[PDB]
Amino acid sequence: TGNFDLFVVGSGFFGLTIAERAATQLGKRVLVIERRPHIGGNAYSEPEPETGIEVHKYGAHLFHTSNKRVWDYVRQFTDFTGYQHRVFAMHNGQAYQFPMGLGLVSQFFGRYFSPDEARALIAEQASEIDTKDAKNFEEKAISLVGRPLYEAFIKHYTAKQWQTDPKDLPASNITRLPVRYTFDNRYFNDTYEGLPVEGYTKWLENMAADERIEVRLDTDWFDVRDDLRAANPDAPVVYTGPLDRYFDYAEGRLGWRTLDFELEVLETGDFQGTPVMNYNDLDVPYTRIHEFRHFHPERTYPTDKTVIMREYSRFADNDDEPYYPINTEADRAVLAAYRARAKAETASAKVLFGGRLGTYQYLDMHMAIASALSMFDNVLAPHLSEGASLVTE
Amino acid sequence: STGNFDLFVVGSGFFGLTIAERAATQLGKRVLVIERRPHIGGNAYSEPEPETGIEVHKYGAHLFHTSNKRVWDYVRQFTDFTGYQHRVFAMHNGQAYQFPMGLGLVSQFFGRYFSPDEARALIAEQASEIDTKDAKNFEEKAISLVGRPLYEAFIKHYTAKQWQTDPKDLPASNITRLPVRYTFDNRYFNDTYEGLPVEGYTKWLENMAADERIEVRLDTDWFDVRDDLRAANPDAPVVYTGPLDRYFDYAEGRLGWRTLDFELEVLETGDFQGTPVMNYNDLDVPYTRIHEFRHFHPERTYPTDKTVIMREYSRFADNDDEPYYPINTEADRAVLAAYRARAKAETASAKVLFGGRLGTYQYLDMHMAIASALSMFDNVLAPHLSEGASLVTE
Ligand SMILES: Cc1cc2nc3c(=O)[nH]c(=O)nc-3n(C[C@H](O)[C@H](O)[C@H](O)COP(=O)(O)OP(=O)(O)OC[C@H]3O[C@@H](n4cnc5c(N)ncnc54)[C@H](O)[C@@H]3O)c2cc1C
Ligand SMILES: Cc1cc2nc3c(=O)[nH]c(=O)nc-3n(C[C@H](O)[C@H](O)[C@H](O)COP(=O)(O)OP(=O)(O)OC[C@H]3O[C@@H](n4cnc5c(N)ncnc54)[C@H](O)[C@@H]3O)c2cc1C
Ligand SMILES: O=c1ccn([C@@H]2O[C@H](COP(=O)(O)OP(=O)(O)O)[C@@H](O)[C@H]2O)c(=O)[nH]1
Ligand SMILES: O=c1ccn([C@@H]2O[C@H](COP(=O)(O)OP(=O)(O)O)[C@@H](O)[C@H]2O)c(=O)[nH]1
Repeated sequence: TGNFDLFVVGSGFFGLTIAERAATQLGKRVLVIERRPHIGGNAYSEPEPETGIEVHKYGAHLFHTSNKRVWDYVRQFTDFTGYQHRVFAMHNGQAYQFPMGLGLVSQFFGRYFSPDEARALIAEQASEIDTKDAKNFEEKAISLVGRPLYEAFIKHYTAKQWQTDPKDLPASNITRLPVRYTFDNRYFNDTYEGLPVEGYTKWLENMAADERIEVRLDTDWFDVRDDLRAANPDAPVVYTGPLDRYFDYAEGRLGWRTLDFELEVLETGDFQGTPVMNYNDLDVPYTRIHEFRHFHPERTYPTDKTVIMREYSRFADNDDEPYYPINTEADRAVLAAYRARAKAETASAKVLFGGRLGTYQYLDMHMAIASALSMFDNVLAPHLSEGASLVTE
Repeated sequence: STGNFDLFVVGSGFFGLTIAERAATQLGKRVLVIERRPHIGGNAYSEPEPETGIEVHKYGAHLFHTSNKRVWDYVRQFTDFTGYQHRVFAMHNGQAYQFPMGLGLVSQFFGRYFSPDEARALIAEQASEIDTKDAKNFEEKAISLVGRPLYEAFIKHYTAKQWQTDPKDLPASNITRLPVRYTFDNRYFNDTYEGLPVEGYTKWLENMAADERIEVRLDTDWFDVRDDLRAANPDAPVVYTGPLDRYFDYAEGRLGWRTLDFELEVLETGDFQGTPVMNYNDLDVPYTRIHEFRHFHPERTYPTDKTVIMREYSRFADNDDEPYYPINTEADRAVLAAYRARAKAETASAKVLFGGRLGTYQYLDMHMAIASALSMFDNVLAPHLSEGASLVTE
């Protein structure tokens, strides 16, 4: 079919940022090809039929950023609530303040530690390694929170989530979490955050709203690309699906994690009194439980029912959609081969690669969007509007 | 010009300055604000601690919050607000507790996680020890509401320190100030809008007094200057926000108030307690709370190696003390009744209105004081100033 100026594979925040930018800022005709039956990638939301409560289909999505560029951009498509994310950690039958801060320290060690007292305590317990010298997840984690807290709140959660030796996981995984010596327990440390007032799916649909954008759901790129590109040969492609799958796993399989969920409607108005409860112990199969009513107190939610979602992690087999890049040293070697294939495909077939799946990177929503805005301004727009090379100067 | 005052306002706290600003800017009236202290703002006055430069509140820590959008929109004319949300922690038997009482405190104190339903059931059954109807005092009523363990831990001795009044003889609404939750929400206030003034309270207050039609007299006692000022401006009403009993020479007796003492101290550490306010719920320390002011403004560049803290002590307001909180004994409410009659008669004969915390013997938060002043303005003072309407009501 035609006519299109640009193809985008995948309708997550990366793909839709590209589509919206090309359509509105250049007046380009965009075709977005989505294999799932819905838009939005893993950020897709939908109502639970019984309660009418909006659920994040793939587990809680919390938006946060310190990038004002991004904040201004996304506010063109949605309003945000004043929500600030806080997570509690269940360990040995007790709910703990989390992440690292004077709350967690005083609870776990059984009495109040002042900022200076806590700094001294953790410094002793972390002394087996300095943070600068840390070379993997386990080392970095211990260097920041100390061995006792590492063993209680990090080690077993990480084992459930990754089922991978912590000495072979990336150090940057732990630096996602704030590390504090105050009573501050905000899960993020960014300037801006909140939840979309009308929900994620509305926000995503608003990004795809321009008349120059066409979205085709339930369509696999690899089934339709040859005839699509033949009819529109000038159009480049932005691919946001799994990187290894694009090349038919020719350089080996990257390790990914996937998730399963159990959604349950309960006959109580409030199951756990907080949106997300982490379960840090090996004795329960799920990593955390989401209770979505707490994300939108402003809505007309029932007061005698609630929807919760248990989250279970496992390896992405060949049958599964991947959710998390694992990035072991072995993975990173396979990734290097795929990055080489990707750059070749960009030069030859005018296919760009982006997003969590397209680049095998642990990307939050705001980082995917920043990345797409950059790709559009610096690489794609000059190609589309002056015929500049996708192999940039 | 100067003088030819249309309105006298006694006191330059948030109530008085709201009145003065509204009369000036909305009605074009000339206002004289008479203030006995050497600065405006009443107890909300802020200033920098000299050694650290950190902005402190010498008359007590002040946290702004409101659920009234009209009040919010009004105060934002004079200041911007940070995104600060107040949280308080409670020190008991050497441990820091999440506070106010919610799933955090419940889980910490009772030693395991309680779900919303489990916590509701727990509190209900412990509270069942005493029937609220049969409660003979503060202690029994507190127990009948939250149960004996929570009462004996976080309310009993803290209440004893701050009021030194029989808990059975204190207003029930006092505890209503704290939100009560079966969630993990520990945001101290329940109000829609809050934050700290970006340039501090004193700048906010100065902006309220900025209109050229407002003249302010500092270091001036209304009772020293009123006769000749009113003789020169006989038509001008008076909005009095000083002490109600002092106004009438304590003729009906003296109203009971609590006062606070403060000890400001600069410490050679960048962070003393990692949070703005720590309550001390136990009898083994004499102060009720410690404030650490750097945490009121994280957005500012404060010293990395010093901090200013302020210990708070509560006692009876003796004759030379500043009154902070009304005690409201039955003898007090009776004394108040007599003064309320005096006040109404004075409104009728002398065109004096009584307002604010001191003027009405009523504790008032800032947002309450501002709302009260806006209401007085709309219903009583502005129609009087604009149309000659009567100041007499109810
Ligand atoms: C469990 C989970 C929790 C998360 N929580 C947060 C959070 O709290 N805060 C935050 O900021 N971010 C969070 N994220 C990240 C977020 O979901 C996205 O990864 C982020 O928005 C990046 O989007 P993306 O477009 O790069 O990838 P995706 O959202 O995965 O979109 C890629 C799209 O490509 C589609 N696709 C794949 N192959 C094909 C094909 N052959 N043909 C057509 N379409 C194809 C896919 O169906 C998918 O829709 C979470 C992610 C996951 C998995
Ligand atoms: C320790 C303390 C802590 C507080 N903490 C908070 C808080 O966290 N959040 C919040 O919202 N509110 C708080 N408040 C309330 C806050 O101070 C309000 O702004 C205040 O109640 C406003 O009411 P007001 O203007 O009538 O009182 P005031 O602020 O007391 O002003 C009355 C003024 O009248 C002056 N005056 C009295 N007699 C005379 C006289 N004869 N002649 C001339 N002038 C006179 C006084 O000097 C004073 O300046 C606190 C109050 C106190 C005392
Ligand atoms: O209670 C927790 C939370 C996080 N993590 C570790 O920190 C990483 C990042 O945590 P995040 O909360 O960012 O994970 P996501 O929500 O992206 O799955 C996890 O993969 C774990 O390895 C942990 O060990 N315990
Ligand atoms: O840890 C606390 C905090 C408050 N209160 C009671 O609740 C009242 C209201 O507390 P607030 O924090 O509102 O007091 P303020 O800041 O006005 O002095 C206090 O007077 C006490 O009687 C208590 O018993 N324990």
